[PDB]
Order: sequence, then structure tokens, then C-alpha cells
Amino acid sequence: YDPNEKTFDKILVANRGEIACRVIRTCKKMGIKTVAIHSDVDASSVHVKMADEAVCVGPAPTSKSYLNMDAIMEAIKKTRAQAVHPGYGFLSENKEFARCLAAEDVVFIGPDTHAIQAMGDKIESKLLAKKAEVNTIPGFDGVVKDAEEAVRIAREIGYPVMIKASAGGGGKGMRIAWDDEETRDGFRLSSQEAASSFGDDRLLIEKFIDNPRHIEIQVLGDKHGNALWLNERECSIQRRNQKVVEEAPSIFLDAETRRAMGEQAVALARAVKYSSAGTVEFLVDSKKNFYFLEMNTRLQVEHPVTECITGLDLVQEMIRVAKGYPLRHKQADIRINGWAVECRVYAEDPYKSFGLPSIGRLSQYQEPLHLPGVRVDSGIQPGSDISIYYDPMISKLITYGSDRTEALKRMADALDNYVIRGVTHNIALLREVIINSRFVKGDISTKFLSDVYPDGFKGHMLTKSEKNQLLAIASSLFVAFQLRAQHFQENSRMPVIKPDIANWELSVKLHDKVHTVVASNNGSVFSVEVDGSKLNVTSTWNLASPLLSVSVDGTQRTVQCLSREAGGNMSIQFLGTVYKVNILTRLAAELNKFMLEKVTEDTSSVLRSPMPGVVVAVSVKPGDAVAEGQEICVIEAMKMQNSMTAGKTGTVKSVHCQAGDTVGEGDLLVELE
Amino acid sequence: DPSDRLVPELDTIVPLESTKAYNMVDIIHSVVDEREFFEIMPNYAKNIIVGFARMNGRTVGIVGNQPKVASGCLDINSSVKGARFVRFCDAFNIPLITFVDVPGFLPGTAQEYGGIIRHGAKLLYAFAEATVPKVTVITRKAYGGAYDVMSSKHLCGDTNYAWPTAEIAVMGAKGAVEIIFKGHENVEAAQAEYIEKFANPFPAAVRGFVDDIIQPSSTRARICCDLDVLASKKVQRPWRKHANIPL
Amino acid sequence: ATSVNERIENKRRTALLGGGQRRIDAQHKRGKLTARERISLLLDPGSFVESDMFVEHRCADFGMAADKNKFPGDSVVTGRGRINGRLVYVFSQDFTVFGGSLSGAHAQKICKIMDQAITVGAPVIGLNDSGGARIQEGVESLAGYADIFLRNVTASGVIPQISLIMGPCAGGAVYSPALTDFTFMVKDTSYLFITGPDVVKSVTNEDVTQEELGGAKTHTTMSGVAHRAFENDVDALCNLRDFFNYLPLSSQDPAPVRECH
Ligand SMILES: CCC(=O)SCCNC(=O)CCNC(=O)[C@H](O)C(C)(C)COP(=O)(O)OP(=O)(O)OC[C@H]1O[C@@H](n2cnc3c(N)ncnc32)[C@H](O)[C@@H]1OP(=O)(O)O
Ligand SMILES: Nc1ncnc2c1ncn2[C@@H]1O[C@H](COP(=O)(O)OP(=O)(O)OP(=O)(O)O)[C@@H](O)[C@H]1O
Ligand SMILES: *C(=O)CCCC[C@@H]1SC[C@@H]2NC(=O)N[C@@H]21
Ligand SMILES: [Mg+2]
Repeated sequence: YDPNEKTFDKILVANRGEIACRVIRTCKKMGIKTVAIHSDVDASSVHVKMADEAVCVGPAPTSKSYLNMDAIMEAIKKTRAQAVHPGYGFLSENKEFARCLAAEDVVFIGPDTHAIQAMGDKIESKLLAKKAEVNTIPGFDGVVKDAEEAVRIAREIGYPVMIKASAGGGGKGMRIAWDDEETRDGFRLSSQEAASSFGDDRLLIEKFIDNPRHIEIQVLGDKHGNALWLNERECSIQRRNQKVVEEAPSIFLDAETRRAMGEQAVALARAVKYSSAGTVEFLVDSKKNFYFLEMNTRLQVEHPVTECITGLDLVQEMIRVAKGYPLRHKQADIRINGWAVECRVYAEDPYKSFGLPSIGRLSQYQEPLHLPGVRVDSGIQPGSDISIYYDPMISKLITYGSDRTEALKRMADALDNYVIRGVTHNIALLREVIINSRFVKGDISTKFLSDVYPDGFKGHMLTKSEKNQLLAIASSLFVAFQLRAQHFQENSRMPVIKPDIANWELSVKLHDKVHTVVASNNGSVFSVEVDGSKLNVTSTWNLASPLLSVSVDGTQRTVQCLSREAGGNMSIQFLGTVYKVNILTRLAAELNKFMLEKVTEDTSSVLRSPMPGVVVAVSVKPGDAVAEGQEICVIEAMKMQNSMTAGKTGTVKSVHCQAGDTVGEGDLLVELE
Repeated sequence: DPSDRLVPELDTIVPLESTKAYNMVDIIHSVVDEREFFEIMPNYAKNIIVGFARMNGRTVGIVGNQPKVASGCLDINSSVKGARFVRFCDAFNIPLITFVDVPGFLPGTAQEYGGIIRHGAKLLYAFAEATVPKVTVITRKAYGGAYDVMSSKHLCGDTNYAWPTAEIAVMGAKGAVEIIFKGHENVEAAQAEYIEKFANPFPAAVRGFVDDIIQPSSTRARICCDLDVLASKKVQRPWRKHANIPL
Repeated sequence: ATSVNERIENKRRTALLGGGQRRIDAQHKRGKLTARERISLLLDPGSFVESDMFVEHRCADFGMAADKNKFPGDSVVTGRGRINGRLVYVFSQDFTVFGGSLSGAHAQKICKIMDQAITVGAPVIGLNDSGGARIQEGVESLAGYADIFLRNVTASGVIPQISLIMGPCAGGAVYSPALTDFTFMVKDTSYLFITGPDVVKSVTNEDVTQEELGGAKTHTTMSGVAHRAFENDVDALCNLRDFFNYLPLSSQDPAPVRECH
């Protein structure tokens, strides 16, 4: 971070979230004044209060705040901005933004307009790759307009078929077809989808490849023609075609393949004249047959993982090459210095479609910065709220180490000490995928999340020893709370006679099983007998801290007590998964048998709102005897459209999901019969 | 739960613009020890919250307004519910903590025919008679006589705080302007003068009606310390067999 | 689009700066401290809780309605703190703002502190340096003095009152220290007289300076008004901290018992 050389004096970031905080921090490292833009809602964000000066750019929605380009130029000309940084998404890869910035004296930190035009659509990128000795996925070249021609082309190219619309992208418009009839099915359904979404109708048919491990290469170039490749990243684990867990050093590849990929990527960058930092993505199969997938002319969200193995700051290099300085590193300097794995903590519910986005404020928020080998990139803070207008992004958690196993151990420790209260996160899913057997071994693929959980995410299937440990921890916590309840101050008028309970007999109900537990206290150590098995739990027993560190039979565990009730209910986060238990005294448990259960009037035939959002399409009508699997309605929520189906055949009695309305979670809208 | 624990989540809990509501139960949970709160009458008179909590291990009674329900207005049911709890807490030496966000009393002919005056007087009596230490925090607003009913400084209150988003006024700004500037025929410059002159905690702070304007994130540490010094509070009142509550 | 937070910020800054930076410098050049650092030296570190920071005077006569005559705090800093772990209520007059002379808001703040102390049962320590009463304030200054005197008499024998004169107290500001249990002065910088030397020369036709008329020596040697005299402000504050440990917090408490070796 040498400030001796001449550098810009004012930079205006044109993005929000954690990337805005990261770029602001990097600018502040070099002693550069930083300007930030925000909507009305984000006036109290961390990035606006960390930047030097903040400017409102319109109302809350992205269309009138972060897509109001004229507002961006107005803010720039108000603030005397020398440069501008778009981060990722939004206006990062807009040709009109680039030409408007070039019209003024402001300089755009990133790729030039030519690269954006070249990489905007798949046809031009594919032909440029073909003429630049780049391997590509086999198939027909050009836009297919006839269904019969499409199925014939599928016949020549091969039995597997994939259809993807030209341009657009971002996890939509991609379909898989198998047979010729299925080929034409995919053809016209993709035509309809493209017409509805973008209207280009430029869908492309190509030879689909199974087990397409998603690897990528980070390329960095300057205006002088020098370009380098920054090792590689592995980003195969996805759901709905978005990465959630990704790792820089790909264990699948070796040294020679990595060198070949780097040389090919730098050759492609030279061919396209890429003078900025970008990513090139490849789909490697089981036989190490590399295939060009796409090249992103913007900073990647997973850039921190590849900037720690190389031990460099990428945003500083991006700013330097935007200024025009030559690269100060060569290909021989790029070296691997360990291992790095990082995950994307979202505001989603993993039990619904591998993450259903949710909303709410943050009552409690704490990050494990004190743990070794932990790096957190978050654009939120205690008190921040998650709206239905932006991506349900919470944080990026990065762990670096000497090798894969130690880095994964640090990562699991980092999740175990991550405190979020107020919204529903996907920490359990990340924990499960990072402690999976095949993930540890290395055998992973694109459809890993789909085929490991065929029926959807269910949570941690804890074993017998882990179940005993959890039961012992819960019983010890219950006894500790009961003992703390008896510590009053001295009265001197009515002295307190403390009860003398040698052993606590408890009936812990977990899932649908009742366990008999005997708990004894000896100072700070609890001896717990669960169904004859003996365990020792030792801890400081701080009942106020959100995180509790305990030792069970010499094994260290971290526990979060999400909730507790006087009736016995207790929700505890164990191994990243929230378990609900019911702890009762033996006398109370035996007296509970004589007591009637409360009738619940929710025996199916109820269609509430799984997530809060705006209804965009309704496919039901009062009196419709729709069958199972029929979509009740379509809900849009913060960059995701979900069409929940029907679990059983029934006749709709009343429809309360009027079109163009916002509904919260659990809003009953259809009651079938 | 440490006494000096900060609560930064409360720095933006109150919306910047007035017509939006928020949950006072969130503030109560954030302030009290271990975020534990035993609510009394949770399903009756939802526009007011009364309950028991602990600060630094000492039991306290929490009374607050609910902007979610009825926009925080006061009515008969809420007045009685608050008054009985305040009377009990005062009778059994339990400190009182109040969170004030009220636009006044709920209007209508149903409230007048039900005796809203008597029950408002019940609540005002309950707060005024209390001898136990009382701490008051004004979150967003306190308009009219309700500001007096919510344990103001002049009811022998012990400590009063105001958040930076608070405002204490006689009545609504529009109503005050239209009732004071009838003969001036100005509704634009006078409105701005009133808005950026009296829609703020500064008139009360200058008048000394609030001891300080505190950042919300420091409210808990600001309260516990007060409860340390008010534990030995003792006052004397004229002798009487019993007073005549306006029941 | 409201700047109320920023207004709070500059009001806090102005109240902390008192009556001005260059006036603070002039007040330092005569070997004296300001009220805020005086309180910071007197009390335990990180224990001062201030009250009525944003209170100023009401006067609208003789041109005090102007924005230049509106000082938040209004020539007095009032609050509570701890000495060696024991609670105490303190007020310090600010000689910068209008010479420290008392007005309605000044007496209101002192009366509020005294009422809180008598309700809780804690001693009151008052650092006094004021030129008298604001003449343009009117009879409100006399009302404030009468309220202070009434609270001093009512609390006499209930809680210990300690007065430390660290500046030129004159006029009606001298009756409050004499109405407390103990009166302490600082040498060569604090004066205590009902009437100034110029009026004495005008009336009785004799020449005396302030030092021999109301200085620390003439009140600790021949007048019997003050009980002790200290070299400077720091020494006086340290000695008052030492002296506070002897006294009980209230008349309901027995004599303090410390650890004896
Ligand atoms: C019960 C009835 C009463 O209270 S009789 C009040 C006393 N009668 C007077 O005329 C005040 C005379 N006393 C003083 O001026 C100073 O306090 C004395 C004791 C002389 C201190 O000496 P010295 O350092 O020279 O004062 P100074 O020239 O620096 O004056 C500083 C500012 O203080 C102010 N000040 C003081 N007393 C009042 C007062 N009662 N009312 C209004 N203002 C007062 C003065 O205005 C003076 O203002 P400035 O900063 O010099 O412009
Ligand atoms: N030809 C293909 N064969 C197999 N899987 C493919 C193929 N093309 C795409 N995929 C799958 O679809 C995913 C989406 O890839 P891609 O990066 O092109 O999508 P995008 O989000 O639209 O683009 P970008 O991130 O470059 O803006 C890939 O990660 C891969 O899992
Ligand atoms: C919107 O407010 C945030 C946009 C987030 C972009 C996401 S994440 C990375 C993917 N790449 C892209 O262009 N959209 C997707
Ligand atoms: Mg891509």
C-alpha cells in the first residue's frame, strides 16, 4: 500500500452491499477520498457511514436508485468525482454507462466498451473463442429458429441437449432436453420464456455435458498489453445456478493443467484486448476435458478467495491499471501459498427449495473475527434490515490455511461462532456441505446439492454419540438455569432455604422420542446419565452470552441457545442446526399424560404464503378442483420468482391472493377442499 | 447480562418518517437483561405493553406504548391496564421504566360515552401517585395531555430521557398552525417555521423537561446506572387514610 | 431531510466549549481551570453523569434574545459522580459564561441537583466562582438565590454540603458558601466579599485591594469564614477528595469505617 506514486484523489463507488464496503476500505488504505451513493432506505448503511460523503440517488427500488443512470451522473458532477467503481452487477457491464462516463472526464475503473460488446452475447464470444484457438462446447454455431431444425441439430450433436438464450443469463433461460420430442419441447418452452423475460428469442442449442465441474481463472491486464492469470477457483457447488460454497485451489486439477489453463486464458485475454480484471469460466468434465463456459467482464463476488492464496490486494491493482500504471508483477510471481475456502451466508431458509429468501431486521449480529484464519466481508451490522428490493445477501466468510483439511476446520469453527438473530440464514446448509464426506474427499459436481439431497435439505442427521452429547448439553443447561433461579440477595428478614436436590430426573423429548436423563452438579462440572450412558459437561455456564463453549468428554463444542420457555420448550443451535427439545421434570412428565391435546385446525387444505413478496400471477379461482402439483400462484421476492404447487387435489373455496398485492409470510390465500 | 452492554440495533429502530410504525417489544427485549420479558395482558388492549423484566438482576416494571396497534393511542382498556400494573408496582417497591410514543387519546363518540376521561385520569393518578423510582424514555413523540399521563418530569419523575428522533409538542403541527395563524393567511412559511422550530426535543431540553438527549445504542447502560442511585429514594407526602382514585 | 442530529452535535460541542476558546485561554492565563476539567479532576474517572446540558436562560431584555447570548448549559455544569466509590452530587460554576453570575436557569439546575441529592441522600459539593447575579436578568436572580438559600437551609443537618471557592465570588453568591457545613478557598486566586473595593472607597472613603478585602488569607486568618486554604486548584481538589472520605453520605448513616492496618 505504497502512497508515494500519484493516485486519484476522489472515487465514487456506484454499488451497495459488502462489495461497496470492501472497495471503500481499499480506497481508504491508499489515502483516497471516497464518495458513496445510496437510496433512501440505505441512508443508514455501514458503507455510507464509512465513506467520506454520501449522496442519495432516488427512492428505494433499484430501478430508480441504482438503475437511474442520470442520477449517477448528477451525483458525480455534484461531487467532483475523478473516477468511478461499479463493483459487480447493476451497472458494471452496461455499454451505455461506459459511453456516458467516457463522454465526461471521469474514468471508468474496469474493462473498456469493446470487451463489454464482445462478451455481451454468447454468439460473439463463441466465435471469438473459435478464432482465438479456444476450446468450446461442441454444437451448432448460430441462432436456431426452427423446432425441426433444432431437433435435427440435436440429433447430429448428441443425445444430451441444453438450450440457453443468447445474452441475458444470470441463472435464467437454461433448460435441459433429452429426446427429440423433448428437444422441441425445450425449444418452444425456452422461446416462450425468452419472450416473457427479455424478448430476444435468441436461444441456442448445444451439446450438454454431465458432471460439469465449474472452474474459473482470474485474469488481470493493463493498458500496456501485459496480462496475468491469478491461479484458479473452484465454484461447482450451486443451487438454482448460484454459487454458495467455493474454493480457490481446485483439488481436481494439477500443476500442468493449471499452467495450461492459465496460458490459454491469458491468450484469450490478449485476443480480446482485456485491459482490466476479469474472470473466465470453464466446465471441466471427469476426463479433464476443458470447455469455455463464459467470461465475465466484471469483478467476481468470489474474488477474496483467490486474493489470499496469492497474498495480494486485487482492488488496488484494478485501480492502478485504471490509472494506467504498468503491472508490477509477472507470471513467475503468481504462486500458491496455502489453501482458501469461502462461503456465502444468505438470508434464506434452506428447508424450502435449498434456500427461500426471508426478510427482517437484525436483532443480534456478531462475527468471529477473533478466530484464526477468518475473514468476513459483510455490508450489514446490528440493526440492519433485509428488504424485498435487494439481493438477500448477508456476508461472505473466508478461511485460509496451510492445506484443505485445516482450512475446512477453521471454516466449520467460523460457522460455529457466527451469531445472527432476526432473520433466517443458511448456516446449516453451509455446515452440511463443508462437513460432507465426498466434499472432504473431493468428489463433487454441479448437481452435488441436487443429488445428495434428492428430497430437499432436511438438516443435520446427528448420530448416536452426537445425540447423546446434545441431550447432555440441553439437560445441563436446564439444570444450570434452575440453579441460577435460586440465587437471591440476602434479605435478613426472610432467609432463603436453598433446596438440596442431589439428582435431577428429566424426560427430554427430542423429535418423537423421550429420553430419561439423570443430571448431577459438582461445582462447574455436570455428570449426565442418558439411558445409561455417562457423560461429563464442563463450562463456565454464562447464561447471558449468545455463544456458550462447553466440553463434553474432552470434546469442545459451541452452542447457541436460540430460545427457552418456562413450559420446557428449548431451541438450541447444535452443529449449525437448530433443534427443538422439551425438557420436563419426571413428575411433570408423568403428570402430562392425563392431559388432553389441543386440536389444530390445519389438517392440510391450507395454502398460506411460504415467503413474503408481491403476487405477480394467480392460477386459481374459487371453485377450481385443481390437482396436486398445480401452481397456486407466483410470488416475486427480491430477485426471485417462486410458483408454489399444490400438495393434494382439492376444490378451492376462497381466493385471497388478489393480483398486485404484497403478502407476508403465512398469509392464507387459498383453502382447497 | 453486563450492565454496560451496548444496543446498537436500536440506533435505527424508529423509522425516520412519522407515518410508519414499529414494535416497542423489540426495544423492550433489547434493553432488558437476557432479552427476557414476562408480558402481562398480552392479548388485551394491544396498544399498550405492561410486564415484568430485570435490569442488572433487579426486577422492574415495564410500561410502553405500541405504535403497531391503534397508532399508539390511549383508550379506556389501555388506561385501566396500565394503571393497575403501575399501582401494583408502586405498592410493592418495584422500579418503573416507561417508553413513550403516543400521539394522544383515541377519538370518537364511543370513547366519550364510555368514560374515557375517568380512565385517563386513572392512569394519570397511577403514574402521579407512584413513589418508587421512575425512568422515562421518549422514543418518537408525546403530544398533548398524554405526555403528562406518561409520567412526565413534572409528576415527581426521577429521570427522563429523549431519543434524537423524539418530539414533544402541545398538539399536531398542522393543527397548531391552523389554530394559531388563522389571521396571518400563511400556511407555507409559518408551517416551515413551526416544523423546524418546535418539532424536535429542543424546546423540552431547553426547558429542562428532559435530563439529556441520549443515543439509543447507550440506553441500557444509561438506565441501569440510574437504578443504582435511585434505590435509596425516599419521599414524604401529607398524611391521609387513603386517597380518592377517580375509578 | 432533518438536521436535528447535526444540531444536537454542535450544541453538545458548544456546551462542552463553554463561553469560548479564547475566553478559556484568558481564564487559564490567570492560573485557574475551567469547570469541566475541574469536575473531571474532582470525580473518579469515567463516572460523571451530567444533567441539563441543553438548558439556557429565558431573559429577553437588554438584547439577550440574540443568538450570541444563548449559551447551552448557561454558566453552570451540574451532575453526579463518585469519589472513591461513594456517590456525590456536584455543580461547578462556569466563570466564562457571563462571568458565572447566576440566572434563572443556573439556579434551576442547582436546585434540581440539590433536590435529587436530598431525595437520594448524598452529599453536595459546590465549586463556586461567580461575579454575582445577572443584572439584566432582573428579580429572577433574587428568586434563584432565595431558592438556593431555602434548599441549603432545608438540607442542613440532613446531607453534608461542602463549598470550594475558586474564584471571585461577590454579591449574593457569598451567602450560599456560608450556609454550608464547610468552606474552602484557594490561595491568591479566590475572593469572597459582599461589596467590592470600589464601592467601599466610594462610601467609606478608604483604599483596599481585593486581596486584603476578601482574599483567602483574610478569611482564613482574621475573619473566620473559611476553614482551609490551598495552594492551587489541583492541590485544592486533591485535598477535597481526601477530606470527603471522612464524612458520611447522610445523617441516616453512621460514621464511616475504613480499613485499619
Ligand atoms: C445580590 C446582588 C448581586 O449579585 S451584586 C453583583 C456584583 N456587582 C457587579 O457589578 C459585578 C462586579 N464584579 C465583577 O465584575 C467581577 O466578577 C470581579 C469580581 C470584579 C472579578 O474581577 P475581573 O476578573 O476583573 O472581572 P472581569 O472584568 O474579567 O469581568 C468578566 C465578565 O464577567 C461579567 N460579569 C460579572 N458579574 C456580572 C453580573 N452580575 N452580571 C452580568 N455580568 C457579569 C462581566 O459582564 C464581564 O464581562 P466581560 O467578559 O468583561 O465583557
Ligand atoms: N454447456 C453446459 N453444460 C453443462 N452445464 C452448463 C452448461 N452451460 C451452463 N451450465 C451450467 O449453468 C451454470 C451457469 O453458467 P453461467 O456462468 O454461464 O451462468 P450465468 O449466471 O448466466 O452467467 P455469468 O455468471 O457468466 O454472468 C454453470 O455454472 C453450469 O452449472
Ligand atoms: C442486486 O441488487 C444485486 C445483484 C447481485 C448479482 C447476482 S450475484 C452474481 C450473479 N452475477 C450476476 O450478474 N447476477 C447475479
Ligand atoms: Mg458465469
